[PDB]
Amino acid sequence: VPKWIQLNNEIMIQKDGKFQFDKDKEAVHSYFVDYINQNTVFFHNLKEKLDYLVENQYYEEEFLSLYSFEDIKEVFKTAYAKKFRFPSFMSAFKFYNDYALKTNDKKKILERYEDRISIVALFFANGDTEKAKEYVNLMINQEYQPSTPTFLNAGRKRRGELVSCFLLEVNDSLNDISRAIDISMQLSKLGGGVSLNLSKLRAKGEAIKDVENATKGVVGVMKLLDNAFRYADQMGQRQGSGAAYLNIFHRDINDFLDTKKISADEDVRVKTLSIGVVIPDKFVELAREDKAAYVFYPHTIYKEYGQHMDEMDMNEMYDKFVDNPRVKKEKINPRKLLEKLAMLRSESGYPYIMFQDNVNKVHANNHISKVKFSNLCSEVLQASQVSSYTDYDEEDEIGLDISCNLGSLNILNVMEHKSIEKTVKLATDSLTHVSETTDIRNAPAVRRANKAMKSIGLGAMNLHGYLAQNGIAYESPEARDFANTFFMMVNFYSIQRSAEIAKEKGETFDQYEGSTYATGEYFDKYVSTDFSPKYEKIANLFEGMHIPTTEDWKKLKAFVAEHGMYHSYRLCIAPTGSISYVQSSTASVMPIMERIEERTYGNSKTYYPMPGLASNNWFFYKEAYDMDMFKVVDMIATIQQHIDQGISFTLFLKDTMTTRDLNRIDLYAHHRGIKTIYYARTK
Amino acid sequence: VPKWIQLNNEIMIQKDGKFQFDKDKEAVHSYFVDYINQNTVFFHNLKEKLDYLVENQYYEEEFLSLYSFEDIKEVFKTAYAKKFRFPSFMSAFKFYNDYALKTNDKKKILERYEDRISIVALFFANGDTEKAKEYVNLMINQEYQPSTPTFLNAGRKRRGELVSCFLLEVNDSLNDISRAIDISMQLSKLGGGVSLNLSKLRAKGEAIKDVENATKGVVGVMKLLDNAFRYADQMGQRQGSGAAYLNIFHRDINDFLDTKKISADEDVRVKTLSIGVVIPDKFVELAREDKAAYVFYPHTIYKEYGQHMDEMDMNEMYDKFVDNPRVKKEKINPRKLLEKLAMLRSESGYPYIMFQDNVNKVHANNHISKVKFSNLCSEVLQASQVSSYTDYDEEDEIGLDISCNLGSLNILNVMEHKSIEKTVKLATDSLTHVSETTDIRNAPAVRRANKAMKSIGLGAMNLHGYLAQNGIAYESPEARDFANTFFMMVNFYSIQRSAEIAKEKGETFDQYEGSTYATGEYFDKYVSTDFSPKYEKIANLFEGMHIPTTEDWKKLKAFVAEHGMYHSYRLCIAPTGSISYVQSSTASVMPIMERIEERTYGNSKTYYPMPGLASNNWFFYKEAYDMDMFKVVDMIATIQQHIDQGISFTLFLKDTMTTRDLNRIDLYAHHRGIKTIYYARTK
Amino acid sequence: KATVEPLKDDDFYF
Amino acid sequence: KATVEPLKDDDFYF
Ligand SMILES: Nc1ncnc2c1ncn2[C@@H]1O[C@H](COP(=O)(O)OP(=O)(O)OP(=O)(O)O)[C@@H](O)[C@H]1O
Ligand SMILES: Nc1ncnc2c1ncn2[C@@H]1O[C@H](COP(=O)(O)OP(=O)(O)OP(=O)(O)O)[C@@H](O)[C@H]1O
Ligand SMILES: Cc1cn([C@H]2C[C@H](O)[C@@H](COP(=O)(O)OP(=O)(O)OP(=O)(O)O)O2)c(=O)[nH]c1=O
Ligand SMILES: Cc1cn([C@H]2C[C@H](O)[C@@H](COP(=O)(O)OP(=O)(O)OP(=O)(O)O)O2)c(=O)[nH]c1=O
Ligand SMILES: Nc1nc2c(ncn2[C@H]2C[C@H](O)[C@@H](COP(=O)(O)OP(=O)(O)O)O2)c(=O)[nH]1
Ligand SMILES: Nc1nc2c(ncn2[C@H]2C[C@H](O)[C@@H](COP(=O)(O)OP(=O)(O)O)O2)c(=O)[nH]1
Ligand SMILES: [Mg+2]
Ligand SMILES: [Mg+2]
Repeated sequence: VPKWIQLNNEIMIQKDGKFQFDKDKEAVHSYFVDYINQNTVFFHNLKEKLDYLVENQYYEEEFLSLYSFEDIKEVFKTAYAKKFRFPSFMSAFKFYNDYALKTNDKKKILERYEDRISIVALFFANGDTEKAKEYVNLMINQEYQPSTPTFLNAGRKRRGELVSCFLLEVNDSLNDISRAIDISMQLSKLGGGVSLNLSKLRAKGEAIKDVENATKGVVGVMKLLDNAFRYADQMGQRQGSGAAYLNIFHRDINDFLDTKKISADEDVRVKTLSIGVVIPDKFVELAREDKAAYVFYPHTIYKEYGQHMDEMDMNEMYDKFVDNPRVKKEKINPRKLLEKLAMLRSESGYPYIMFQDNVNKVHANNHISKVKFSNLCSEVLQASQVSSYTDYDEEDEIGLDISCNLGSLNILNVMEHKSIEKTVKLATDSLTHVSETTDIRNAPAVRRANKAMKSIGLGAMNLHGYLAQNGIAYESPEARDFANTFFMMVNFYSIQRSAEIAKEKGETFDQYEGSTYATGEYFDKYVSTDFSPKYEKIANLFEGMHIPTTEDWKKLKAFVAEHGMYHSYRLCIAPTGSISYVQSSTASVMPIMERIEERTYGNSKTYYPMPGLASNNWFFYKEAYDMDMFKVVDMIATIQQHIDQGISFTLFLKDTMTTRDLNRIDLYAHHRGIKTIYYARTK
Repeated sequence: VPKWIQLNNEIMIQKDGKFQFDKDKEAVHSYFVDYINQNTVFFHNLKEKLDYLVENQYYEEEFLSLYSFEDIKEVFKTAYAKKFRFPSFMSAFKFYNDYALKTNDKKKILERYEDRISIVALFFANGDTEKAKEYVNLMINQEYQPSTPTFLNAGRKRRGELVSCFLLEVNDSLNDISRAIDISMQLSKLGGGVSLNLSKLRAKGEAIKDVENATKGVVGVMKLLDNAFRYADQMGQRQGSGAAYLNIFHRDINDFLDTKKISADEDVRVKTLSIGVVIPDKFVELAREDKAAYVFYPHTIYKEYGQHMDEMDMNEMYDKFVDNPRVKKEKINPRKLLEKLAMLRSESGYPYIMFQDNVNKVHANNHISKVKFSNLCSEVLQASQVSSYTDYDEEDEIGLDISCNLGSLNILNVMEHKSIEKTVKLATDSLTHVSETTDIRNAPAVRRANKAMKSIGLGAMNLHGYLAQNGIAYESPEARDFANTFFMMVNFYSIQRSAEIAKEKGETFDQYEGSTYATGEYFDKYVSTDFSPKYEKIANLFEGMHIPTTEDWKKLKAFVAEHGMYHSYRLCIAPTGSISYVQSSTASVMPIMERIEERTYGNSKTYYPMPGLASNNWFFYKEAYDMDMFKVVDMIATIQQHIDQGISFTLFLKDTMTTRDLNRIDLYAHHRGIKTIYYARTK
Repeated sequence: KATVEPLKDDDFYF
Repeated sequence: KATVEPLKDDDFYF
């Protein structure tokens, strides 16, 4: 047995009635001095290391050529001056197993944490030495963490894309379905997760050029996409991951949900394709009144009105669709559909739930389009325009397919350094650079929307870690007060950085003038309501850091109106799965699942205590399953009001609660303004 | 029970020790008088019928506008002047159930046999009244039958494509694989069977741009294509049919064959994708000498030589592949692979066997490309060039994808009319017209090859019917003598008509100058060997008809050298599945499976004696299973020497025959020059 | 499977 | 599955 995992297993050996948490420091120390320093390739000087990495196709020469080697040396000194030490064995293990650069035979280790951070910083700065040093300070302090694609591939030659979330709109045509399959395989080949909207596709039993009952529905396209994602699996190390989204008023909604039932046949069930359901407020209202709802055939609506069903307002056109004789509709029970959704989430965790009117009542770019679906992680909520892929000889009408670059602030380290403003602005700059350097040459709509919208996603993690290490319960009102103030400040500084970038570059995102930022309606609650902490305990947490007031928000609103905004979307809180270990942080803003996390890697068993877990804060690290999901919904809704995109909201359910409890949680989330619900995890 | 169904069922009731074959005339008469004349929409004049058909979106006004109504009336007069009578109930039933035009609700009948033939002839002539009358005489005499797509769809507004066989080359790239899936779905949407060459795709466990062992091989593409064909199910009317071809020296050949095993896993098995194996002479030579053979990874060969493995001659390059250390290969037993092929064909009828060197040793367009694979019916053998479908922004390199137009001579009716020359030339003209009027907007390589090659397929049928009705056994040497003479005449007159069309239009097919027609090497066996019948009985069958001699072939060779050749390919003998009933003919050049055909339509069972079956010729209608497959191979090889493309050669096997017997039949077919083997049908 | 309990009218108000 | 029988040579010669 390895010495470091033997030391790491001494955490669970209870001495004097307490877990031996200090063993993990010894575990990581042994891990380093027995595996990492031995397996690390060491060079005489940094020049030899950089030459070796560039020559043997490990790095990219173009980005390293913008700095003189003295500047690169200064950046590397800045990284190593911090003398960063991983606080736990899991942090270092995850870094050196997932993100650290290794030789071509996966034998030795080329990059340390400082080397990877310096390379990512030099990639971000794009020739600026001082900016590279600022990025080095930001990441070595672990105040900001670039997403797994960016952190893993920044500055590497044989790399995937820096963006891994893509959202595709599929038009109701065979040419568009073929193009969707092709683009899904191309983006899965790049390593990205692809989400597809299947609402515009006509339902099963619709006509294809005046021959009736000809269309196979969205389930045939679902099978096509599932096999396309199985094919594009990247060696199978990380198999192709796709998501399909359907509006709840689509006629194929029941067949769409039946693809996830355990008793589904092999000719229907999809395995590699996640599913999400978009629920307008009309459906919730119909279920609330116990009235008879109707699902509609999309092609009939398109023929009658000239627009797709999901491109229309259901809360204003549902009655017109029902009364229209030329529209084909099927009678359903909305409460039965809700119960089926709850049962499916209990048994499989699917579908993702998107509350469409919750997304679009605060959506800043409804003039471009309404948000019709989310991503595979169920947190990207941006306007999309469907493309019109025509025959081979004809030109294609390219729409807007969503993609944003992810990045997480570490709430604990940002709050410790009292650097919300600087971290948010530097992270915004880095995400802007990642957006500018991303060029997808096989997804035309993704390319066009990346160039036009310039959308970024700046998330946060370690919310529960910060609260538990500060003696604040996750469900407590003080926690929600802190989240309100913190994320209002993050929104303020992200908007300020976006406006400053627009002023410097002299350009805004496409169709900015129709957005709520341009009209000033976005800033109404910020110029009217003060978001300063209401509790003295929380107010001391922000001591030494300026909290923008209503006057500051009015000044920012004037600044945005006079200079514009560079990013259509700025903030989205992703799950942040594996980078949370490296940053020694709790995953996303969701509460922790286990206080001490037990994992098996190969034939070795190792345990990961939550960051900062001890006996003085053992009960503040309350597990997500033991807490009220209503209070978690309250917390996420408090955070969501400052996030322009969505939050990957996982529901943590006990075995005792029924499907009615899950439905109640979903309805309370819809009532409280939750935009999306990610997973129904059951213990 | 219908009266005609009862009358047709009285055939099996044996009266005086003989079947009541005359009951089928009563059966068809009752069928007509009781159902067809009742359900046939009648109009006061032909003008009213034509106006109703064009204005109700049944016909195309474009082709009918090319004639004055007087010309159309005279064409219809010519069709009805013959007073054509269906000899059997099954002929009329098949026509009025598959090809006759029905109302939009499929309740009444708009088109009689004469109406359908007149419309097809008017579409063929393209404005010529005398040509339309000639086509009417050719088809109402049932000397020439246009293929099911052409006969069914010609002159129809809501029609599918007139071509139903397509052959696509798939390049070793994700872009090309996605484009192949798209084109397969587009062509299956049109109702055409699609054949895909998978030999260029790199095998399983190959490197994808420095990531070794990352390719799923040809089986992942097979699953993608199977789901693509299942989705593109011809508007839910007829199941989507596709074929995949792999070279026997491809590394994935065993995985390719395992997709058809009865015990195949659901993640390997393909349901709607037929498979064909391409076998060069090198494999047969290795199996003959029992030397252990090698299957090669195609991408290693492409990297080493810059050419695809299937683009190179295996006979000369096999030793270089084996001796090359940079070419990856695995040892196989060629005899074990042959036994596996025979076992698979016994179990499921798959794969099709294409003898690569048998095709290419007589191929007239080897300069353009070698024939690498066949169609879904295993008779189309044409040169193909793979397309290089690049990224979306880049320009694609369009190659040549095979698609030929099918037509069948009725050997009995052509022979009784002594009109081999006239029928062959008119059929060539009609197939040329179908080729010119075909434009496919979503298969650029298919469209380019249709425009450039101008290839047609003129088949034959009713060989066994003609022989049995003339007192000639199918396995007899006299039958092979007749086939030799008849198909030599067919080839002569098809070449003459093609050269005449080239002279009239002043243009040949693309890259004709490199063909064996241009160099005269094609005509060597025709200017050196006499193909007149060697039997007095057979020579009497051609009385009143000039059989081309050696001097006639020399004159044709000079004419082709002077004026060129319009069609790269002219003759291919398709199975002719359903049009054989309408023509009262035996299917293709194959012998009859059963003397009397027992089939069930709806809840009523039907009986179909073979055309011309009686007491005198009962034993000349020997069933195919009772026949010696070696003699059938001899017959098909006699025909194959005059057919430039292949022949759909079905093996009719008994249950008692072994795997060794099927292998012996395949090896004798290879020895005798058989190009393709279609099906292994076991009784 | 998780126990299926029907939704009440009062479940839609908070 | 009719009956598997190996090729015993002389089946490649005619
Ligand atoms: N927890 C850790 N995180 C990161 N690197 C570590 C860690 N523990 C050891 N190392 C690596 O091993 C080297 C030697 O570790 P060691 O415990 O001897 O530290 P030191 O810098 O020599 O002394 P000290 O930490 O006692 O001041 C470090 O320089 C570092 O590269
Ligand atoms: N075997 C058949 N094939 C085609 N049409 C048929 C057939 N039998 C009957 N019909 C149709 O039914 C009609 C009635 O023919 P029937 O044998 O009852 O007497 P008919 O009017 O004297 O025939 P005909 O017009 O053929 O000389 C025919 O004109 C023809 O349109
Ligand atoms: C992308 C991808 C390709 N393949 C197969 C299909 C292709 O024939 C082959 C790679 O084709 P390509 O997609 O063209 O590979 P590449 O251009 O990225 O790199 P290279 O050409 O140097 O190999 O691998 C898979 O099996 N799975 C996959 O996910
Ligand atoms: C061709 C085809 C289409 N479809 C469905 C999927 C598409 O969303 C939908 C549109 O097909 P289209 O490609 O648009 O067919 P079309 O344009 O000829 O028909 P229309 O005039 O009505 O637009 O039909 C099938 O389900 N199976 C098929 O084989
Ligand atoms: N020598 C050396 N330095 C490395 C390597 N990887 C990262 N570095 C960092 C450590 C220092 O902060 C910086 C400069 O190291 P160096 O080139 O040895 O310079 P110096 O120690 O002579 O000033 O580069 C490496 O492999 N070798
Ligand atoms: N009357 C009529 N003729 C039809 C119909 N379908 C096909 N025909 C053929 C029969 C004749 O050969 C041709 C002309 O028929 P017509 O218009 O009645 O001609 P005429 O005999 O009055 O000069 O059209 C049909 O529905 N009605
Ligand atoms: Mg369409
Ligand atoms: Mg390639």
